[PDB]
Amino acid sequence: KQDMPPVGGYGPIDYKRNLPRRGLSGYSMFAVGIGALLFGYWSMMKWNRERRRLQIEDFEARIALMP
Amino acid sequence: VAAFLKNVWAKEPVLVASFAIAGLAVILPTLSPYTKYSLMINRATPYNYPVPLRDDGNMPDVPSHPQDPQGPSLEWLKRL
Repeated sequence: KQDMPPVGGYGPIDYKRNLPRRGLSGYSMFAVGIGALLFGYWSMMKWNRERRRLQIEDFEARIALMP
Repeated sequence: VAAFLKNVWAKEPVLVASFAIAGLAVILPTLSPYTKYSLMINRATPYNYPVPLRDDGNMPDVPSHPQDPQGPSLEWLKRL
């Protein structure tokens, strides 16, 4: 008279299938990308242009000597 | 033809991204006035040495003192 099945206490667990979490898609991407990339080239032309100014100063000390 | 730019971008968006960067690259140097400053910066970077000239009649400009108001306008870069 000592046998298994309980009178109660059950679930069940699902048979389902779901993890579609979105996700920042669909014109949200391709907009943060271009907005990041244009910040890069804007951070250029303030350094590459400025280094060309110091470049001419480096040639300047050459030319003020050599006679 | 207006569907062809949307019914090949559902099949192969690989070369479409190439032509989009191939285009809008040849077009822009004919557009912005930032170019020809790219040739203006690149012209007044002295590599060699400035040899002087001689007075003979003229005397056009630019006497023996360099810091006089004598030469052309390349001093807009320090203000830039």
